[PDB]
Amino acid sequence: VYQEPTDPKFPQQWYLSGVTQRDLNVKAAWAQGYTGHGIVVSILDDGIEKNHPDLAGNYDPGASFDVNDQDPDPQPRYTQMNDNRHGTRCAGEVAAVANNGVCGVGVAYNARIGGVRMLDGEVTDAVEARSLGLNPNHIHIYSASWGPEDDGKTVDGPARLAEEAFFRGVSQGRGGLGSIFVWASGNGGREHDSCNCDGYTNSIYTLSISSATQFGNVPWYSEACSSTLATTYSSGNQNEKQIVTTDLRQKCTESHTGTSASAPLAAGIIALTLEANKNLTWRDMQHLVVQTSKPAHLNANDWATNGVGRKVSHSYGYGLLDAGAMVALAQNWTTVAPQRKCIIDILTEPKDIGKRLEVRKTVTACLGEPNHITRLEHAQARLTLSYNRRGDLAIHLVSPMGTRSTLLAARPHDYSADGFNDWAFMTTHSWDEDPSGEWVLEIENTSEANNYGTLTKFTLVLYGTASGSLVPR
Amino acid sequence: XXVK
Ligand SMILES: [Ca+2]
Ligand SMILES: [Ca+2]
Ligand SMILES: [Ca+2]
Ligand SMILES: [Cl-]
Ligand code: NA
Ligand code: NA
Ligand code: NA
Repeated sequence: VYQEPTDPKFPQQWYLSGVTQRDLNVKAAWAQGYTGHGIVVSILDDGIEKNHPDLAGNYDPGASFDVNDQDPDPQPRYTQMNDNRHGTRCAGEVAAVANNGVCGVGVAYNARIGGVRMLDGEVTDAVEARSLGLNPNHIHIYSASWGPEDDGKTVDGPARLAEEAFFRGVSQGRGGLGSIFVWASGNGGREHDSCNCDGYTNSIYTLSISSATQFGNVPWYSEACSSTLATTYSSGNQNEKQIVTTDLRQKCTESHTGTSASAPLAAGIIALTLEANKNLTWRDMQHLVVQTSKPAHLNANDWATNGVGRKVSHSYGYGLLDAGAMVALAQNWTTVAPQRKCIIDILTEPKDIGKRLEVRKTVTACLGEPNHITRLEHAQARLTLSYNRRGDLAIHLVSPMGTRSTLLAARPHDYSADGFNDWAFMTTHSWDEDPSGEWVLEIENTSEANNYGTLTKFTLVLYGTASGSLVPR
Repeated sequence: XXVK
């Protein structure tokens, strides 16, 4: 009979378990025997207090490095403001020790936990690359609660070394099964930011994770976009509870908040899932998340049913992670077929955008060829366009099965005249659909201004397989 | 940039 943790703050970890059903169903995974034994997670952030009384028992120097100062020791830099507390907070969400009379517990409270000190300094492309590519045959899961500025006007993603680190990680990492990269979708909600304008979250190689408040609402900081895959609980208003974790100076906090807290909880759940099946590939893990995540009682005004019967939202992806369902489904999971990529260059000539542009194209999705896709995973609309005020654009992509993905909502602060230079807007919302047939791209001016520009390239990139589908939900 |  499984005994739940006795830690003093565990009763305050409302998001891990409860009679109420407003939780990530983590205790159900624990009771199946999965607590993270043997799995290694690294927090890429401002350091990790490796001697914290609730982290020391799980700390893994092999999962750690200090890229900012070029040494092995990721100990945070102590300051009066406690600026460098952030990574320690994230770490405790994943792997705080259980049943030791201290604070609460991590989701994967028997996993090994490290940290890469890489934000406390100038974060160059090389710094990111060295962090994402750290010990990729030892570290299983990387968690990143950082990214490009959420001012609602930035378009920015991995530069060359960091993109190379993503491809190397998913290709050769974890014994060729692929590094698991978990990303926080962002805090730009107040600025009306779009997490599709963030190349890290918009990458197919990252599981981009959004947030729900305790009462099931879209938090003030949440960014909506089509690249988000799923959700975990985090903070909300001041009547709603927050996240309990290890804090700097060997303390315990009950007020960890924001997008920063959602990715580590997902990384913990993924750690339990990897314990249940160590043979899972980086793509396997995304399939599990899609199939098992739960929309129920998450409030949003944009829930839509996609072509295979799954509910999907731009605020939440496929919904809240469900640890018990993840670990259960992982155990007899059949590895997915190798990933195919079908490149479709859509345009025969540039197109003036004006007030509204619609581009319709019927595709065969590489019919007759080895990269024929009948079972979509990610899809990208790689767009090259000029426009005089970028943030007045709204961009939608409709799949042959009728699923309307918002690739870009209006960004009122985005005054840029730089347009988009082969920006690979990504959607997860047509996962498992057949991508053969008519695709529709809509670009519109959401303002009354007389804006002007031209779409010069539209590449539809489809990823997926040609086998193994489930009967739609 | 890169913000926490
Ligand atoms: Ca150091
Ligand atoms: Ca503890
Ligand atoms: Ca953002
Ligand atoms: Cl590719
Ligand atoms: Na591989
Ligand atoms: Na992603
Ligand atoms: Na079709």
